Amino acid sequence: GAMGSMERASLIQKAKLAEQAERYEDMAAFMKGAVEKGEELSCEERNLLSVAYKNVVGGQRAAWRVLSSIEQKSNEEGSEEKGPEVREYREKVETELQGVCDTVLGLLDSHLIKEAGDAESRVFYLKMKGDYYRYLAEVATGDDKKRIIDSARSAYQEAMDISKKEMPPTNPIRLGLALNFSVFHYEIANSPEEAISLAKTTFDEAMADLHTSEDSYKDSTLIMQLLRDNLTLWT
Amino acid sequence: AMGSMERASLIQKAKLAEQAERYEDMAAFMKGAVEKGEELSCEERNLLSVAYKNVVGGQRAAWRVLSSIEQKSNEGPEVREYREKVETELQGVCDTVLGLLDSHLIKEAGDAESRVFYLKMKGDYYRYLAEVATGDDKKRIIDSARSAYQEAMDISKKEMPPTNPIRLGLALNFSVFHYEIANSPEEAISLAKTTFDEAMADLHTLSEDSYKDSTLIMQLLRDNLTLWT
Amino acid sequence: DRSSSAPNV
Amino acid sequence: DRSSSAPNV
Ligand SMILES: *CC(=O)NCC1CCN(S(=O)(=O)c2ccc(I)cc2)CC1
Ligand SMILES: *CC(=O)NCC1CCN(S(=O)(=O)c2ccc(I)cc2)CC1
Ligand SMILES: [Cl-]
Ligand SMILES: [Cl-]
Ligand SMILES: [Mg+2]
Ligand SMILES: [Mg+2]
Ligand SMILES: [Mg+2]
Ligand SMILES: [Mg+2]
Ligand SMILES: [Mg+2]
Ligand SMILES: [Mg+2]
Ligand SMILES: [Mg+2]
Repeated sequence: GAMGSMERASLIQKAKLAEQAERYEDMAAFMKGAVEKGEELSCEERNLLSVAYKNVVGGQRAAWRVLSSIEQKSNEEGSEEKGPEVREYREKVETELQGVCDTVLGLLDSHLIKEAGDAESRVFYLKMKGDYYRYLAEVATGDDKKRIIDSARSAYQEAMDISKKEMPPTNPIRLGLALNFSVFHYEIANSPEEAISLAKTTFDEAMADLHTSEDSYKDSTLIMQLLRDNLTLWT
Repeated sequence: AMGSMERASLIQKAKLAEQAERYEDMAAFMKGAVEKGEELSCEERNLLSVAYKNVVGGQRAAWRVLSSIEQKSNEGPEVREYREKVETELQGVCDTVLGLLDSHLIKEAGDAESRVFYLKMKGDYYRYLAEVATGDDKKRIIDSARSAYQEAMDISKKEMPPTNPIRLGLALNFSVFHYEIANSPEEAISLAKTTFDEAMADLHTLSEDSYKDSTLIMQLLRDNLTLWT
Repeated sequence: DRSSSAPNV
Repeated sequence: DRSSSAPNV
């Protein structure tokens, strides 16, 4: 409810409880409140913020996809009598999804991106901005779609530029960014050539430095496997 | 604005929400459909039941996690406060379901199958309230669950065959009530064993459309009996 | 283990 | 399949 007066440490503790309870909407709200306390986030805290909102929007995206498929199948069949209910319900889910994306983008703009000290956290938040514009782009139509795509591209490119200057090629944040930007190219921007070349370069450059911390090894190698899987799917 | 949608459109949207795994929406649609004032079909009762059981199921699982953490901690105020918040939301949903059963669904008329189904559901949602209740209110809640289940049992024994899936599901849940809520393991085991045996004795008369469901409930009776003995 | 009640059909 | 993006760690 009224989180402005709540102890920041209490909001983080409650976000962790909500995570254990698989209450991701609550978790997200707690982390929004924590962000709004106005301090920078730690690593753990970025992870909580990310997990919470990705679970919420993940659910909405999955539901949207089901409904869109039913809508399209219905319309294609073209029966004089079916279609209005699924359209309206798809629009309801879509509106809710857009609302969550707008919340995340608002927090990034109002609190997180400007206030980040270090390059690593700046890249993480710019990546997140790219991702939530990408989720808006999945459901956008027409001219709004073009603007949204441009916004995603701009955020990702800025992140990429920083990451190449400031972070090693095996850094999990740099890897996750490159993976997601390649997905943007393929799925959103209809640029398969760019997707494939970014994914291949990312994979190869990470492999070349793989011999250098065990603390990041599991995360980095998991992203490299997803790059490989995408490359197999795309070729 | 559920009330501004036609009944057929509310049912259609409940089915869509089911496909999308959006159970809160599904429940809201089914509540609107109930409020149109027509009886529900079997299919439609199943939609209502699935929707609300999924919602409260999530709440119950979350409550159990938080309650466990709370109890381990006791062995700051945050876990109590958050457990209380989840608990209040769970009670809200149970109250919504119980309100609909009372205001719209439970009636003196209609076939025995639907009467027993709704009385069973009343017992279930009082049982979910009992899981979280502490104090004097707990005794009242337990009595309400018992009364609902017993009335359902009495109807089912007079009016329905022993292998009917609604009769079976009711007996299974009433046995769970005895074991987990009412501190009555002897009655739980006796009810489950009698239910199982009487159902198996008449299984050869059960229609094929009920076979899968009835056999699943009989398996759960067997598994509970193994757990309890 | 918790007792099992009737599942969603 | 859809492409895979970065998961929850
Ligand atoms: C130290 C830190 O800043 N926090 C952990 C982050 C959350 C998730 N990101 S990510 O979205 O870039 C990502 C990379 C790799 C994997 I496996 C999952 C997510 C990384 C930093
Ligand atoms: C014809 C009918 O009234 N509808 C289907 C019902 C919904 C669920 N109930 S139940 O809760 O008693 C139940 C029985 C068996 C199983 I497997 C699951 C639930 C049955 C009737
Ligand atoms: Cl709708
Ligand atoms: Cl709380
Ligand atoms: Mg302080
Ligand atoms: Mg037709
Ligand atoms: Mg729209
Ligand atoms: Mg550096
Ligand atoms: Mg009407
Ligand atoms: Mg309470
Ligand atoms: Mg009378």
